[PDB]
Formats: sequence, C-alpha cells, structure tokens
Amino acid sequence: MGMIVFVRFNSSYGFPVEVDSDTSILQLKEVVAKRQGVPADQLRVIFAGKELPNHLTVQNCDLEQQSIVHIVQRPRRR
Repeated sequence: MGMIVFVRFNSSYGFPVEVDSDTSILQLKEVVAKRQGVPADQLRVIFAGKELPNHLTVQNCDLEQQSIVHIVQRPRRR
C-alpha cells in the first residue's frame, strides 16, 4: 500500500511518486531520479526545507505519504 508524495521536480515540474512511510530518502532520490532522467546523487528531495538524511525513513522527518518535497539537481548553466 502507500499513498503518493508530492515531488516538486525542480521548479514548474511536479511528479507524483508512490511510496510507503518506509521509503528512505536517497531511495526517495532514486525514484524521483528515475522520472528526472538523472541519478539520485544529483537529485535531492528535501521535505518542507528540512535536509533529511538518506538513512531516515519517510515517516521519520514527518514526510508520510503525501508530503511536499523539493528535489534539487546541481543544474549546469541551463
């Protein structure tokens, strides 16, 4: 089971991901990294602005299914 979280893919681009309250956070960067066409390394999900450790669970920082996260990928000049 599990409900969708809100991954804000960069800016102006948002993609709904399906994860459970156990999805880690780099693991979170991996799935979001899949739809972004980039590696979870460059990609980085931060919920509500709190830098979460890649070893914490989805219900750890308080993400929980449904959570506005901010993915960030070191963007070369456009």
